[PDB]
Amino acid sequence: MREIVHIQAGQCGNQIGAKFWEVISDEHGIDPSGNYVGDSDLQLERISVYYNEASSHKYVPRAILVDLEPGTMDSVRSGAFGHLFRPDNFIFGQSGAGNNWAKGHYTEGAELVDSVLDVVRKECENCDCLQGFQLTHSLGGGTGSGMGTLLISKVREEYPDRIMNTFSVVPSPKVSDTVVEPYNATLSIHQLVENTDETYCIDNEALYDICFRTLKLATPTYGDLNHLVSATMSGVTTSLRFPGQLNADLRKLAVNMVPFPRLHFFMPGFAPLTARGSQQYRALTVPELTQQMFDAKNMMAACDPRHGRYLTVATVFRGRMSMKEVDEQMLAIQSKNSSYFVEWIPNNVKVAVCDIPPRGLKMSSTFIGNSTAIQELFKRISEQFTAMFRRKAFLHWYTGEGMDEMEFTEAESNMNDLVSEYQQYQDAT
Amino acid sequence: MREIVHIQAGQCGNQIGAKFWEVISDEHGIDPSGNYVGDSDLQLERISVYYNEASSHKYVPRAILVDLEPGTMDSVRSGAFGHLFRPDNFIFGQSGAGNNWAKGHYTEGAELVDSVLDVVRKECENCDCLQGFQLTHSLGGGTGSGMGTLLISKVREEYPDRIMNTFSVVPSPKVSDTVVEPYNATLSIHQLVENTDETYCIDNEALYDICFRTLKLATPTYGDLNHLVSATMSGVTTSLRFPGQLNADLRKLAVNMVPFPRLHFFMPGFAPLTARGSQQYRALTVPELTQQMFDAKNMMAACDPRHGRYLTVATVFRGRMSMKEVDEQMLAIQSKNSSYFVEWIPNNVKVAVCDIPPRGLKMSSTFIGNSTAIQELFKRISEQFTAMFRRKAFLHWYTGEGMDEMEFTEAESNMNDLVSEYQQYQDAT
Amino acid sequence: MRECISIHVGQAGVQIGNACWELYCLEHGIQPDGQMPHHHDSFNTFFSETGAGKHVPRAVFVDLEPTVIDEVRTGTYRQLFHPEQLITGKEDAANNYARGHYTIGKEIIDLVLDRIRKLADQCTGLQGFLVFHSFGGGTGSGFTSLLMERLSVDYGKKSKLEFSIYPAPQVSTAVVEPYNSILTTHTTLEHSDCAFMVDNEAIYDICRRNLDIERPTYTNLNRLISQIVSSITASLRFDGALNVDLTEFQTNLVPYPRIHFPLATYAPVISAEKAYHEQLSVAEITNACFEPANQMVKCDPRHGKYMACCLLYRGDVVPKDVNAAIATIKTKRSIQFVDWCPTGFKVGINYQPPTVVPGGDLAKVQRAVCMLSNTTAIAEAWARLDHKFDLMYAKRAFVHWYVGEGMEEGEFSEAREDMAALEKDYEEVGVDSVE
Amino acid sequence: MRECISIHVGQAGVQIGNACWELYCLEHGIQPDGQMPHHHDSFNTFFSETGAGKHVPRAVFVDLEPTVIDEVRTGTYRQLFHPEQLITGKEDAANNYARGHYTIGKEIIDLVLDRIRKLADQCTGLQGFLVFHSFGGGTGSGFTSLLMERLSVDYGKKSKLEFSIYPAPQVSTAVVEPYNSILTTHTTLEHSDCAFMVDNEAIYDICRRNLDIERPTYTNLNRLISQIVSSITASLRFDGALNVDLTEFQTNLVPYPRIHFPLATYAPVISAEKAYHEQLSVAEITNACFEPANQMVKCDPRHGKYMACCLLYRGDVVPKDVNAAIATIKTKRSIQFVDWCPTGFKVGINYQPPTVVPGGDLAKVQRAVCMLSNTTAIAEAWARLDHKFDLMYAKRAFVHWYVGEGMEEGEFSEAREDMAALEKDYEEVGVDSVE
Ligand SMILES: Nc1nc2c(ncn2[C@@H]2O[C@H](COP(=O)(O)OP(=O)(O)OP(=O)(O)O)[C@@H](O)[C@H]2O)c(=O)[nH]1
Ligand SMILES: Nc1nc2c(ncn2[C@@H]2O[C@H](COP(=O)(O)OP(=O)(O)OP(=O)(O)O)[C@@H](O)[C@H]2O)c(=O)[nH]1
Ligand SMILES: Nc1nc2c(ncn2[C@@H]2O[C@H](COP(=O)(O)OP(=O)(O)O)[C@@H](O)[C@H]2O)c(=O)[nH]1
Ligand SMILES: Nc1nc2c(ncn2[C@@H]2O[C@H](COP(=O)(O)OP(=O)(O)O)[C@@H](O)[C@H]2O)c(=O)[nH]1
Ligand SMILES: [Mg+2]
Ligand SMILES: [Mg+2]
Repeated sequence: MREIVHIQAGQCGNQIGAKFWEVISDEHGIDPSGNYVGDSDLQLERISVYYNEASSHKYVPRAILVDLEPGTMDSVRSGAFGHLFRPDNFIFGQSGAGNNWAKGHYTEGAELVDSVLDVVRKECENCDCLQGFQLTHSLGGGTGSGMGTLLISKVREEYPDRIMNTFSVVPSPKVSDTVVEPYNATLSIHQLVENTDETYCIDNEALYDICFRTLKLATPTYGDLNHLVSATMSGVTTSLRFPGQLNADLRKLAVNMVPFPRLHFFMPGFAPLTARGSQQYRALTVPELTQQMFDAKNMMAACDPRHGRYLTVATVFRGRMSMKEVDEQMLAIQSKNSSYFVEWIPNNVKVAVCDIPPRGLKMSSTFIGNSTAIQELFKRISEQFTAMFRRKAFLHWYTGEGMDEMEFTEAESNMNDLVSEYQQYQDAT
Repeated sequence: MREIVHIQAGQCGNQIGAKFWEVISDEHGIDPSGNYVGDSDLQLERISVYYNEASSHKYVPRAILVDLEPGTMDSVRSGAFGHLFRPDNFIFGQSGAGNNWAKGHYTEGAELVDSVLDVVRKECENCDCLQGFQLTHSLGGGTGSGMGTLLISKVREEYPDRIMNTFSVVPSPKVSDTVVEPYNATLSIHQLVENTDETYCIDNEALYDICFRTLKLATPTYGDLNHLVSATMSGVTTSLRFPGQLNADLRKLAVNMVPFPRLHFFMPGFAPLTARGSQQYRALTVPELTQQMFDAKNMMAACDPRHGRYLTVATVFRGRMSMKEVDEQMLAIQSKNSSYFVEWIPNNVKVAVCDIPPRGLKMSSTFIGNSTAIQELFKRISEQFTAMFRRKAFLHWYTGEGMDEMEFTEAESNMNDLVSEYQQYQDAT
Repeated sequence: MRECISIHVGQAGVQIGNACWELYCLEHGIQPDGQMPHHHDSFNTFFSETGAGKHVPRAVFVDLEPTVIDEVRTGTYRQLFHPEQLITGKEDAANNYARGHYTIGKEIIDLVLDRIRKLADQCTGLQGFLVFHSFGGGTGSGFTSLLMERLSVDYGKKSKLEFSIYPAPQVSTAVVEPYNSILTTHTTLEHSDCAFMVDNEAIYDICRRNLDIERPTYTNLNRLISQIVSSITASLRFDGALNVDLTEFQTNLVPYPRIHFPLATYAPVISAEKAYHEQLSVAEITNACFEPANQMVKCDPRHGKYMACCLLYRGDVVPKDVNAAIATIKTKRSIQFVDWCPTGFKVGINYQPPTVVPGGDLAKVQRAVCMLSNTTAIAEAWARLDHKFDLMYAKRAFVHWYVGEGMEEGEFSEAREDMAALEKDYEEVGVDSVE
Repeated sequence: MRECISIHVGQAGVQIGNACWELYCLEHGIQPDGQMPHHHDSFNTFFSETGAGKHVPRAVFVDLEPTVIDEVRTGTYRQLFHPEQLITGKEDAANNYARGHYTIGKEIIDLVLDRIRKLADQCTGLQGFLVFHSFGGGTGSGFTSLLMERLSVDYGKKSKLEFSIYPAPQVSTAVVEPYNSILTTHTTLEHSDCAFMVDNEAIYDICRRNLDIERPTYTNLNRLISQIVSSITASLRFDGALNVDLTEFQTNLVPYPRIHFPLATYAPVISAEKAYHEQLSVAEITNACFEPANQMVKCDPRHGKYMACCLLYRGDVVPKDVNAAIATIKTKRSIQFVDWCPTGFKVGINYQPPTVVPGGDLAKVQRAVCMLSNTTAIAEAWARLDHKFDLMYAKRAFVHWYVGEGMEEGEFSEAREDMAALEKDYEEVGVDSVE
């Protein structure tokens, strides 16, 4: 019940999804062939929320992998944990978006979106009581951004009741992996604030810094970062994929973390994060995790929370623990950081507790903070956009697909409206 | 309870600390891996005052090792009893203070002090009921002196209630291991008389003489001297790390030995000190230790007490003994040396008694004398300073970091004020 | 022959019920499968029986998220429950009162009422209802408001007892607790016969300080509340020197129709290692019950006035000692009843000692006393909620979920007005009379 | 049925209590775990009893440094004490009166008073209090002053006996003894019913000279003082030919409200090897008690006047011999009472012989006598303290700790004035009357 459907757009989306399904299968004890070899019945008590039991007692992910080029698709397909996806789900195009959002949302995407929606509809009808959708994508690449926004708009048209999650890799503040990413980012944010229930802003820069500083890895391959983000998502869903002393679902998180329709952007965080040697030299206590999850150096969004206020906060633990301990820790952390919280929201911490650790560990924790600091991000992007739009650089590439200047004008206006609202609620009284 | 945090600044500080933790672990029966293999429950009844119980039943020192160069840090880390420190505590810089105090307190130290304070704060929050801090450093080297003074000022800002101990290696009267040590010594003394609860003046010259004459060692390596000082510190803390017929703590010693805020400089001493062969040829009686601890040839500060008066005296014994014996010995020693004590402080001996010997022995003793003789030391230094400041030698090295002449003027004025006060109380009536 | 069904709504309700039915099965020597290897019938009031030696509870487990109910179905108490009693929804209200009262619960409420009516008609001397529900969760508040309205419509004058979980002043696991709490209180204020205030914060404090367990699990709090409820119904379920029914509870502890919010307290609560070194005097345990630190709601009773008290004793108890202890309590100054109620006590005595659950945390005691006390300090607690509500309403935060899920803003204004009126009535009672 | 609680403050108090309760358990044949395999009830006055054969002491162990209390919890007398009686602080006052009376003790005093009130209300014929505390230590002086003030506020007219440890004239383990002693005396002077002066220096001398133990441990002095206190309370705890209560002690030994500082003395004290070669005549042991070398305060009694004496005998004692010995004592010249008190004796006789602790140092004797004597020589001792205080105040030494920890200089001046006034009153009593 509460079946969840997974969508993966863009190269980053597909890679993250591959690592994610690896992690999920490892949690549920699922062989690479797709059949179960696990040991605990609770694995299969809710295997149906993410998997479908194909006949002859096999399991397939309920995912939909989308692309405009066969490269990364085939790369995943050849790799292990690839031969379990149902092959009909691999929808891909040939032209390639060329890292352009206009192609990914007007010209190229408009031709595959129909087949994608058909597969979506088939999967929806297969499910018993649909819970919602989770989209894994970037915001810079043309395919991910454009096609994901298109699919989100279409789905929200076809499902104004279900829940929607997006795991977008926001561009880093310092570096810029592409050149035209401000345009795609602005348009994608426009569509997201239009029709998304919640958005999980994530930066590669913060992941780099976490892997280097905290985990003491000077050689972080993209597999590691995707490994971390997938662990985060799995921790998000484990509250319903497994029993718990205080269970939660996606709907509860949306209710608790979104006081206003537009202000649904969240910075995540994970704990504990220990090196290979520096692990046994620390006590794995709930206060330790709690204090770990509250600092700049462990936020997966490159923005110091101290610059703003924590509008809302959610926290999902795992494994056996004592509830009173968690309550006391949350109380202390809310007391000591009094200046860092919204005044008119008392007791702004949502708590969920699971019974299963994510394997290997005794107790883990996931943090989902909706703060006012993230506005800086948008501010930054907005400024850049204006610059690149004042000289109308690269404007012809997007113009040639039917888009016009007024599109960018409206998107920038909308972004500045959102920034104004965020600042307004930051200094509310 | 009463958890104590250890700070080690400078090369001397780090070496002394390494020997110290070796001694402490030997007392508590702690394997080099950091796990307990001891035999007496009393070892672990108060293991928490100096150690933290990391998960999987291990123990880590509650120390913070600080430096501006990786050399001695790495040397210790490679050595045995190094693999038990929690690696995150090893804070070190790259520039190196260059044996300059200005670098160690204005330019170079100002960049690491923040991270050091962060680790300090984390450890403080880990502790249940903090007792106080002990700083292990020198006064000649730039790093030790400067950074220790900086940290002391910062901590006293953040903790105007806790207790503070400093184990400073004062420059020897005759030899001078460096050239510019008068400047660093003067500035360090300035900051110490500003914001230190108690300071344990120690000289390498006196340790040389004790090792040579008393212990009959013509080949004293620095390991031996560090072992002696570490034994002294361990004897200081054993009064609370173990039960006792008349227990004492750091706070009691501070109360008893510091009649006036500035006059908190103490010369320590230890007993018994016997050669390897000349040990069995002497009776280990409380009167013997008592008479041993009162003479010039067993003071760890190079100053004959007969030149001044014993303002106050503290004495901490160990092992099983008879209290009446100690009382009679203290009475006799105070009677026979009537000219050597302050008139207006009757019965100026504080006594503490432990139940555990420092291992290997039946009964030991530690002496902490606050006398007026030590003023000579300062006098000496002051004179030297004036000389080196009259010609303004080396003045440019300290000037180039922002320091000015008025700094030295004020520090020397303060030192002479302290000397005047010490002499005034010496000949009080 | 005096039956009383049990209703468990929401996750808190179901877990509390798990603990309570474990305790009951232990009380009457009943296996998890309904078999059994001073007692009267006794268990008939809460257990129905079939032809064989198999007994089933008179309980209803309703929830909108199948997780916890599935755990029950897989729990060691699997064979116990009649499978039809385990009503499971599909999507939980997700801490949203509107969903739990207008959208989702509205579509299974009829089946729930059907099972209720079946179990009622199968019984003969039905005393009343026992509702076990939290206050913040969407299912709890919403479904409970709906259920109370339906029951009051159907079963007009029968006992309806509630066990809410008052949200703690500082430990709030949810974020929208004030909204759901205000709505559910404004609704239930006109249907509930008698509530029973309990909070998790106070239970944490009690578990740490008295039982000397620093790190408690929800199971422990559930055990405590189960002990309380067992003490409440022991009079019905056992022979005592002075028995008492739920009708007597509602009559005695409710002076005014709106003010029916008594808080709970229990004693003795000491560790088994500390079981010795104290003889557990009846006056001693009475004083323990009256101590502000042993109460199960974070409200200083010295800030209010005990409008009514109900002390229920079980075990080796003798009436004269109870009388003496109560007189001594009345002598003390800091316990100032309302002037217009000079008789501030109803007493109940039972012969059956409380039973300690093996694998539990408490110690086998020969005597026990549960105090249900309706005081005036509770008013202050409402104020706190009031405050929070205003805040979350001064910025219209989170409103859109409730609006779009079948509710109007004027309803929120009306609920605030009703809570303010209740606080006003509490103050009005708090005053003293002239002449 | 005549209860009297025990209160142990500070390290000295706790160790003395260890010895005293060892002695009591030996007296009544009580195991360390409270079990037991002329006697009346007897032990009821100091032991309370639960349902089982387990008895607990009516004692309170309070300290600010958990070391010694933890040793007690680990001591062989672990099962004895009710765990709530072992109140432990976190940071000791560290020989600082200000900390022990304003900063630290102020924050556990309420819990201590709570436990005191619990134990008081559980008892019926409470005679009074027994305080065991040193004089120099910060916890002792500070917490004791606070406790006496609180008790006098709460329990107005009940017996309050104290056992201070008078700091020796020459053996001073601390350095700041005069400050704490002056402060605690200036405070307690208006609350304490009756103190009991004892010093370690005199006990050292007695142990060396009489018991012929050259190297004594604190355990030995504790055994001696425990024997004294057991002799003090044997009248309550046993049947005697002429019994006496603590009220009689305070009435007889306190002529003037301020002058209530009697010093202790005990006999016989001889080694077991020296147990023979002396028949221990009652007159002989009386003379032993009156010898200046057997007193437990380093003050030559021939320098003062015995304002009152109280001799308590236990064992095979016959009243006529006591009368004869007392008459002979009155005949002697060097014992010159005040002219205005011609009756300088109260006597107490008990049948229970003193019990020697196995593993002890004393010898089993058939008779024993404890003398509590209020004399005038004690005044001189105050002078010594006075002197020292002035010195440590003439230079304002050590003042900053006390100032910065919640005290003012005028308070020190006031304490000095009060001590001077007490010495003046002692001199005024020392004079003889005209007409
Ligand atoms: N005392 C106690 N309270 C519990 C326990 N388990 C859950 N709760 C309460 O349950 C609340 C969590 O929300 P719930 O009321 O359970 O919500 P729900 O019952 O799952 O219904 P929905 O809100 O629709 O999901 C917390 O505020 C707790 O107070 C328990 O074991 N003991
Ligand atoms: N007669 C006797 N006196 C003791 C014994 N143990 C400690 N003392 C007294 O205790 C004094 C030491 O200071 P304390 O009064 O114990 O201080 P404390 O009780 O630890 O309280 P703080 O000062 O706050 O640490 C000494 O002067 C001794 O006279 C004992 O075993 N027998
Ligand atoms: N965190 C993370 N980000 C990735 C990974 N691979 C690609 N990206 C991001 O994805 C963006 C490229 O988008 P892409 O999907 O390749 O282009 P598209 O085909 O137009 O959608 C870059 O900004 C990368 O930062 C990955 O493995 N991990
Ligand atoms: N007693 C003792 N003193 C030492 C030891 N090592 C270094 N020192 C002293 O430390 C001083 C050097 O300071 P150092 O820490 O090396 O320089 P810094 O890096 O600027 O702090 C010298 O005066 C030495 O006398 C040691 O092992 N024992
Ligand atoms: Mg629910
Ligand atoms: Mg003490």
